[PDB]
Amino acid sequence: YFQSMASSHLNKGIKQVYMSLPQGEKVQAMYIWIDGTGEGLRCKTRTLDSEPKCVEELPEWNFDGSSTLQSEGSNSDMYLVPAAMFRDPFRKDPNKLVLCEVFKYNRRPAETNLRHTCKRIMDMVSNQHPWFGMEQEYTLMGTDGHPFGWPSNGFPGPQGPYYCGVGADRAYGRDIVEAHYRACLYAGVKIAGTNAEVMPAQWEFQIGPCEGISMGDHLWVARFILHRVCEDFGVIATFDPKPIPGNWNGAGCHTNFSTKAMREENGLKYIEEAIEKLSKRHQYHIRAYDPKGGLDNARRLTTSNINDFSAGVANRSASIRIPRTVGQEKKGYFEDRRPSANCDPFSVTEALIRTCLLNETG
Amino acid sequence: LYFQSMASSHLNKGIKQVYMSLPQGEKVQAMYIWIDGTGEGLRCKTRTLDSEPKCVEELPEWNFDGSSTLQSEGSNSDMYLVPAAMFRDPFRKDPNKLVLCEVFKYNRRPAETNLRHTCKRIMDMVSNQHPWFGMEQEYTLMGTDGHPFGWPSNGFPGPQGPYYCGVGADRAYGRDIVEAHYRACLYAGVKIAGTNAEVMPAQWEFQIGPCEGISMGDHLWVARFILHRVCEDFGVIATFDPKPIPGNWNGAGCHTNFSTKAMREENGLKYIEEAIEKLSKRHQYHIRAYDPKGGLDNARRLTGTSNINDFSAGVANRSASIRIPRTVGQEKKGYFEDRRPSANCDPFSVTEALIRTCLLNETG
Amino acid sequence: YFQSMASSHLNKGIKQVYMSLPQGEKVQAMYIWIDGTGEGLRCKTRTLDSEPKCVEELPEWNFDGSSTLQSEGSNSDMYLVPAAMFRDPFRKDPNKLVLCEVFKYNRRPAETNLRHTCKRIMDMVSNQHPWFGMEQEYTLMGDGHPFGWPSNGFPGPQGPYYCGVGADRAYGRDIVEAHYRACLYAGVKIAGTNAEVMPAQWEFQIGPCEGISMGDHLWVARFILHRVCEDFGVIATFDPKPIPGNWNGAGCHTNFSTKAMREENGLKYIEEAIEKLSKRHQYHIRAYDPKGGLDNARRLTGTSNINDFSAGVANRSASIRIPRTVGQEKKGYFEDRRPSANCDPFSVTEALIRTCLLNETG
Amino acid sequence: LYFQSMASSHLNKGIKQVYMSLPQGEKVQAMYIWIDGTGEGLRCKTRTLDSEPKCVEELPEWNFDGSSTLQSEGSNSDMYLVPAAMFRDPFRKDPNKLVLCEVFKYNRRPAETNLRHTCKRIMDMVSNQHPWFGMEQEYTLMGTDGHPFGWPSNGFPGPQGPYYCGVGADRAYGRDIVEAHYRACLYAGVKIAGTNAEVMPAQWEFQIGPCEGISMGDHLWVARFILHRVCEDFGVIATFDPKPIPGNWNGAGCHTNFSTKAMREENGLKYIEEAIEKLSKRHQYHIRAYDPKGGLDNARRLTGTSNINDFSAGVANRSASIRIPRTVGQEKKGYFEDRRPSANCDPFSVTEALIRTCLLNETG
Amino acid sequence: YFQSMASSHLNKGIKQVYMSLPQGEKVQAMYIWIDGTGEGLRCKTRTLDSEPKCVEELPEWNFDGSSTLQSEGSNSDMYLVPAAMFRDPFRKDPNKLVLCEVFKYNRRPAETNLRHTCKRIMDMVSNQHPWFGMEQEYTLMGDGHPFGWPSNGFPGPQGPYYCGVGADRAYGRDIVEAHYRACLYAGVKIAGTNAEVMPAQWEFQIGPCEGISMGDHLWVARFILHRVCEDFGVIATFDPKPIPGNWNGAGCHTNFSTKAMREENGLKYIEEAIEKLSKRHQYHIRAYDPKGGLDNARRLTGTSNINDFSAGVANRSASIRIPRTVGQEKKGYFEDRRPSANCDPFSVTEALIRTCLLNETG
Ligand SMILES: Nc1ncnc2c1ncn2[C@@H]1O[C@H](COP(=O)(O)OP(=O)(O)O)[C@@H](O)[C@H]1O
Ligand SMILES: Nc1ncnc2c1ncn2[C@@H]1O[C@H](COP(=O)(O)OP(=O)(O)O)[C@@H](O)[C@H]1O
Ligand SMILES: Nc1ncnc2c1ncn2[C@@H]1O[C@H](COP(=O)(O)OP(=O)(O)O)[C@@H](O)[C@H]1O
Ligand SMILES: Nc1ncnc2c1ncn2[C@@H]1O[C@H](COP(=O)(O)OP(=O)(O)O)[C@@H](O)[C@H]1O
Ligand SMILES: Nc1ncnc2c1ncn2[C@@H]1O[C@H](COP(=O)(O)OP(=O)(O)O)[C@@H](O)[C@H]1O
Ligand SMILES: [Cl-]
Ligand SMILES: [Cl-]
Ligand SMILES: [Cl-]
Ligand SMILES: [Cl-]
Ligand SMILES: [Cl-]
Ligand SMILES: [Mn+2]
Ligand SMILES: [Mn+2]
Ligand SMILES: [Mn+2]
Ligand SMILES: [Mn+2]
Ligand SMILES: [Mn+2]
Ligand SMILES: [Mn+2]
Ligand SMILES: [Mn+2]
Ligand SMILES: [Mn+2]
Ligand SMILES: [Mn+2]
Ligand SMILES: [Mn+2]
Ligand SMILES: [Mn+2]
Ligand SMILES: [Mn+2]
Ligand SMILES: [Mn+2]
Ligand SMILES: [Mn+2]
Ligand SMILES: [Mn+2]
Ligand SMILES: [Mn+2]
Ligand SMILES: [Mn+2]
Ligand SMILES: [Mn+2]
Ligand SMILES: [Mn+2]
Ligand SMILES: [Mn+2]
Repeated sequence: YFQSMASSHLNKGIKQVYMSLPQGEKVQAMYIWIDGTGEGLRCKTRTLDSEPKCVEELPEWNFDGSSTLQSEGSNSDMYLVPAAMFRDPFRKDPNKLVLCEVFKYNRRPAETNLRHTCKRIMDMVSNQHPWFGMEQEYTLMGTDGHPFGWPSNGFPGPQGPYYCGVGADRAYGRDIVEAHYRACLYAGVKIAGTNAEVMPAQWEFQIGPCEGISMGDHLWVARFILHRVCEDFGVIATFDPKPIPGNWNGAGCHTNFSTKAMREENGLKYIEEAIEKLSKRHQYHIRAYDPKGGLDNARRLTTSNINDFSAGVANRSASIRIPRTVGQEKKGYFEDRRPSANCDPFSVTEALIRTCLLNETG
Repeated sequence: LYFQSMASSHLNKGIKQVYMSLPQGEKVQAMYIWIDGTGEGLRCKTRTLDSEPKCVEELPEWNFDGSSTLQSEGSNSDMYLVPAAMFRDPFRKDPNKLVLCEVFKYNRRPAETNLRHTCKRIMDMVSNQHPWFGMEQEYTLMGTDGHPFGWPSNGFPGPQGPYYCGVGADRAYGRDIVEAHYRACLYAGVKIAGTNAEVMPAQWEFQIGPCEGISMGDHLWVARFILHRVCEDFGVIATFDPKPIPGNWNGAGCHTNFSTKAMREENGLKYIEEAIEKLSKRHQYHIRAYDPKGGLDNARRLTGTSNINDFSAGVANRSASIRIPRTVGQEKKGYFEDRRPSANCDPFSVTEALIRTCLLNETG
Repeated sequence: YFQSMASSHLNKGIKQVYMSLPQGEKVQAMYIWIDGTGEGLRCKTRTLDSEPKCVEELPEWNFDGSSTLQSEGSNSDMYLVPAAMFRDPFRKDPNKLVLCEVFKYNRRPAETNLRHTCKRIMDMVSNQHPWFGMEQEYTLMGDGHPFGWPSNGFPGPQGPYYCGVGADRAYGRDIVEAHYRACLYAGVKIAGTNAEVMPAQWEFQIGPCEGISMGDHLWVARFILHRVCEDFGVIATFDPKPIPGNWNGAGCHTNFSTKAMREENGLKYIEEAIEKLSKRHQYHIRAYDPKGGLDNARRLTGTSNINDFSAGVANRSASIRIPRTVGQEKKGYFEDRRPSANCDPFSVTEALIRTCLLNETG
Repeated sequence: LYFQSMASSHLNKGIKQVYMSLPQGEKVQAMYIWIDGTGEGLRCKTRTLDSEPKCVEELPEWNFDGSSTLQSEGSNSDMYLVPAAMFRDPFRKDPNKLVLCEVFKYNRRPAETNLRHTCKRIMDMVSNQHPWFGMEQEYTLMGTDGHPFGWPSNGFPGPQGPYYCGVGADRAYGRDIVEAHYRACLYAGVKIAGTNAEVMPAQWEFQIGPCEGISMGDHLWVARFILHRVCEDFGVIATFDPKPIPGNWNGAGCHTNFSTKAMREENGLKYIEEAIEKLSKRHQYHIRAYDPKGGLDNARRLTGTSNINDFSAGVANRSASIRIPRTVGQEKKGYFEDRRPSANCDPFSVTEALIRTCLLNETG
Repeated sequence: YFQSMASSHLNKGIKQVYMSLPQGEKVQAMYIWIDGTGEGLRCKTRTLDSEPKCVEELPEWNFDGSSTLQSEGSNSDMYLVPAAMFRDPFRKDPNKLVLCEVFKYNRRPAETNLRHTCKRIMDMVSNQHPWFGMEQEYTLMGDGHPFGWPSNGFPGPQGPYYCGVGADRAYGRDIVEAHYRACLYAGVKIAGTNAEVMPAQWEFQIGPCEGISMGDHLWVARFILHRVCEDFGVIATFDPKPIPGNWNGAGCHTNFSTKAMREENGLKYIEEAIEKLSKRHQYHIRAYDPKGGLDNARRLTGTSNINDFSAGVANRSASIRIPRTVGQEKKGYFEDRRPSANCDPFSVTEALIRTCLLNETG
């Protein structure tokens, strides 16, 4: 598969003229789901008679699973169940985005529905109020399948000046980042921040703190919003953990994590206990942390090493880093730096709970 | 060697504007800004706040990865950001903020390129004398091929003469950047005093001032950030190099105007002339404070518009190290102009040197 | 010197977003003056604490005369004294444009400050209320070939372009429309516009303006035109003969009346003024361009020929024309058709007063 | 105003070469060349002959339309062409010929721009003194937009210095024209003595000489024709304007070297110095003979590389009106150099003036 | 100074038609000399009545030294004395190329005439028959970025380009092939070629050349390279470090033997010569580029470091290398790896003789 240039050269002002027409009483709801790859998002739209006040008043829907690698033509309809509702930043109020769970012909969860089991697990431990903060790293890619703004058939200068950089020779693609940030605020996604990363054309947004199942919900809708923003601009966002081989930064999805007890005074005690637990389960977490069970991360994890578990205060080379502020106040949260940028947050967050809170072993 | 990238400037800017039009809701963006391991480069990142801060004191401390800015090691990387000065964000609009910070190491001591820490102390020592500064930031707009903006491909425009304070498609190159920057600075609350085209084509200038004490450095550094961010939108680069094009093409400085309460009062020329006398004994100390390479950058500029090895002063003399403007000479009160600072100086280093020499009576 | 392409290829939509930010309580004042060439306009901007209500509230300023061929680097400061204030059409209310007179280090007028003596002369005859109306002709230039002309060649022969309409007749009307509106917003007394005979050649009229204000309004109208052309990436030339041969030249025809010429039977005093003009032709030719005649020498071939004085009613071939309506009604004004398009209006208007009203000879 | 046309240079030149390869048979082409009503422009046309002429005397008279060259009226238009000098045609190859002609009016008197007629008579008057001339034709290669060939679009290259006798993609602009012209002139039988790059980028030079008497003008004019025809194939223009680019860019001349039998014999410097003395009394007459506008063209060049109003001479002095080359000074025999002639002079006018002043002892 | 595009877009087929015309009996001689920079080559052409059979039949000539920074306009003539003649590869038989020595108005050598003293030194040791072999490294440049490199960026890291083959490794071989053939036709003693480590970087070797002929052949080989590059519209740079950082620098390594070093057990005299070299390192660094060391200072970081002298067998990190074969066979030559690519060979070869054979000190 290749990028297609034609759409980005369409006249965008014409579109804005149409989008300015007042739409009347009817409401658009764009249903969003995960396909048979476990990585690709799909969407379509229905008109509703009036504005829903919450996710619960959205009707069930369905799609053709024989066109998403999930079912067979002769018995095709698959189920969509509203999970999380947001305001649509592409169409504006009263219009909605709806992230859904997918079920089979028999009402059984689809194989790539990882939210179903994750929600049960989060319910088991809600008394401990688990909070997550995920740092989505990504690379903008241009037309030729080469990173956005890089020289054709070539490389820019060595890494160094791009991290948190400003100027036409440092920051590539800030228009995407700015529009995504604002789109997430309007939607009601819990976007905590942004920065430029170390590889040129590589960028980052943070989603959090989100309690339990809302983590995966917010991150998946944030990813959807990014791809749709990028589409408008004609560029591609990749969550590949090592888009360019060699001495060019990979992309992760660092997962920050705390429990009520970790956040309370001297909760550093419970942080260290959780890290201890994680230290005995490194390979299980590696298999949960990218969609190919570790094969994607093997291209990135030279930052920490893929075979080795480590932990330390302010150590950006360790598997797990305790932020310096957390080490100082003796409470807060810790950072798992192992998740690949293309991980599924429902898989990552469930594994943390199972290892750290439900004391599963193996 | 780093080149610019053309791609970002060819993105559809009307698309960005439609997204920037969405009402953002109750949350507020704060972009923290700081100086990196080179002492010249600016860095930034953004967090979301619960509500609008009413003053810099309400903003939280933060941190960053110093191993990615040439400031710390990867295994012990977190470095501190402590808010110093807050402005309105002209790129995102109210309720959003820009936050210039100081940088501190893992052990809470100031980073090597944190020159505001000692400068603020010095300004506190002399606050009763109310030191005011005005700085004239000269710069050159550069294109995409490392060649000045608007210049012929692989060549030169006509000789210097018509471009200074010039008007027209064949005189003024890049006024769009200038106009946008002036308005971005007024919206932000940066104390922008004025603008002009300079003598080299594609070279411009803005003045920041009069700023009391430590606010000079603050306002200057935020003004430079704004300029980099404006040029970024347009796909051009601003260089503060003191001699971007060798030969008979104008260099770039950061002329620093200065007065105390006593120099501003009637007959304060007496105190202006005393301060200039102290400066004449410390030429070389000021040259080492007046660019990031200790004089090496200015050596390409200060040829004879003063020579780098000779100290001079005179009324209305744009060839001297120090100029007394004619109006100050006539009125027998005001300020004087140090024309020595390189365009790429750090205002914290320049302001502090002037105070140490002229007011704290240091020698050597 | 050549035009630079690049600024016209900057994204003008970006600038407009920045200019839409509310500026607050500070005010920009752009000071404008004439340089050592006597034809070049220079400008720069200062921030003010509040909005001035008339010109006399604005402060004196100064500039580097060593960068404008007016003084030496070692003693470089030159004075700017505000003379006339307008509203700024480029930055809007409350921002101002301010035409200044230039003075030397010793407070004496600069060589190219012709306003100083002109104002004194206008004051000596205030009771006769001289009004002036000036017709500024100019050509829009691209590469410096006229704007819209074939690359390395020529459009069809003159005939259809005068007051013309259509893609094949009117070259550059965008400029003309923007300029007209900018002048109305500024408070410049713009009286009308038209397309002239040479393709890419256009005209605006400033007037009727009393005494010293003619020079002020016309100089500010010229600055407005250069700045408007700048935005569009084109150049305006007031050269009297930009293209040699059988292509129209460019004048600044100067219409002139006193209170007496305007009252009933004022034609008597018009004819009396033209009679005084007939004896002083070479004096006026030397006043009527910055090279003392050598510029007009390229235009005044036949149009009147440079060394020959003539007057007639409705005669567009004469040095002086009395318009048909003025002849019919026996009152009004007459037209001096001799001034080059690059004349200084201070110089032209002073010469008319000295000859026609102060009865000077030699 | 006339511009060049780009279309002809984009035609497929390999196609032309295939046709030019056909053996042409027994018939011969003769291209007649003459000077038009401006005194500067060359014109040509071609006839077919029955066989190859062995000398210019075997070529027939011809004629043309003088109403189309600014020389005669449409109702009585035929004008005469009388062969003066024959060369081999380097554009069509042997057996084909180039024929420089004199122009004569309907009444068989010489055209107003026929300056060879009187010049030939003068040369006959002094043939016993064997006047030899060598002329240094300077010229500038111009592009397609009236701007010098290779120069940046709407701009200037780096300052003069490296381009004189220069080598490299960033020094030598247009050497293809030069190399082709040199070979075209040798094939033709034009007495080409040498070439060099000049001080302005895109400016070159060739020498024609030593030519006795009237052959100087002949060989020079045919060399210029060859140069125009070569540049035409390549799509560039050669200008003989004495100052194509105003300011600190080199002008173009046609330095005229000159000797008689007596100046060439041992101790002939004595006769060189006598001739230079006669020239010093007639500076203004020679300036009026030395460009087609009587001095007006050279006024843009001769600024001070001699001033137009002052006569000077010196050994090895490239700032003087007349230079005695060092080798001539040393050897006490040879020639001297008149550096005054404009690149656009007519060699018939220059050579004749030198003879009239130096040998026929005319005054005024 | 910038390259000019236009000449490379001229129709080169047109030129070849003209160069195919039989020239007749006259002969072109192109005289070549070194200018006031000590690095720039200058040339011009005279017609001769017949073909010279050796250099001594060619006449003296002269040039304008005021246009080459060697003399003043009012006394401008400088002498050219033919030194070495070659066949002209650009114009063919019977046409010649002629390297000259330059002299002042008073017959004394020009400041940048280093051949004069070098020849005298070579004559003092003719019986020892010094041979030299020089390895000229250079980079092909476009806009001045290296030729074939990405616009505003960088090719992949060094490794595959050395002695490389393929569109993705060898940049500019057309030049190298044409140059090699032109040198063989000329009679220049070209010994070989290769692609070097930096992409667009190449090398030719001239030698073994006895005494003064080394400087002559290498200077003529450099002129041939500049003229060949000119045809192709590219530029050759002998700068020692054209691209900063981790991109190969450029030397002119100088191999050196006397008759004694070449006979059996000559290694003894090699080692003896290197010993004399070890005491005079700074002398040679000052001889070994035109800025007396300041150019080599950009290259001699580590390659040897500028202030440190070292020698070893097969050591490409040393100042002096004794090749492996020379060590094995106990006879031959040694390599001085210190000379910058922009050295004057007259200067280098003279220094070797003075130090190693005339036993000079200080
Ligand atoms: N108590 C907490 N529990 C879980 N996550 C948290 C907590 N406090 C903050 N976070 C989240 O941690 C994340 C930190 O991301 P970031 O600022 O990129 O840190 P760094 O770059 O230092 O790793 C943010 O998403 C934030 O919302
Ligand atoms: N009393 C003062 N002390 C310090 N600075 C001052 C004082 N008065 C004015 N200034 C500042 O001096 C600067 C003058 O800059 P500019 O107008 O570029 O002057 P010039 O170009 O004539 O050197 C402005 O920033 C202004 O705010
Ligand atoms: N009484 C008057 N005194 C001076 N100028 C006048 C008077 N009445 C009109 N004018 C001016 O004369 C000018 C006429 O210009 P225009 O319409 O171009 O005339 P035309 O093209 O017929 O010569 C206008 O500027 C107008 O304001
Ligand atoms: N005895 C002579 N009489 C006339 N001309 C001569 C004589 N000897 C040489 N010449 C000519 O003088 C010209 C010298 O031109 P050139 O080499 O450009 O000299 P420079 O550039 O030093 O002025 C050549 O045309 C040459 O043929
Ligand atoms: N006896 C010798 N004396 C001087 N130079 C020699 C001798 N033998 C060979 N050479 C020269 O030494 C040079 C070796 O260059 P090259 O093949 O590039 O070597 P390397 O790449 O191994 O250093 C060639 O110019 C060759 O002619
Ligand atoms: Cl849809
Ligand atoms: Cl950010
Ligand atoms: Cl301004
Ligand atoms: Cl023909
Ligand atoms: Cl040549
Ligand atoms: Mn982060
Ligand atoms: Mn990150
Ligand atoms: Mn990182
Ligand atoms: Mn992190
Ligand atoms: Mn200033
Ligand atoms: Mn300035
Ligand atoms: Mn200045
Ligand atoms: Mn200043
Ligand atoms: Mn009119
Ligand atoms: Mn008109
Ligand atoms: Mn008209
Ligand atoms: Mn009129
Ligand atoms: Mn010459
Ligand atoms: Mn010459
Ligand atoms: Mn010359
Ligand atoms: Mn000459
Ligand atoms: Mn080698
Ligand atoms: Mn090598
Ligand atoms: Mn090597
Ligand atoms: Mn080697």
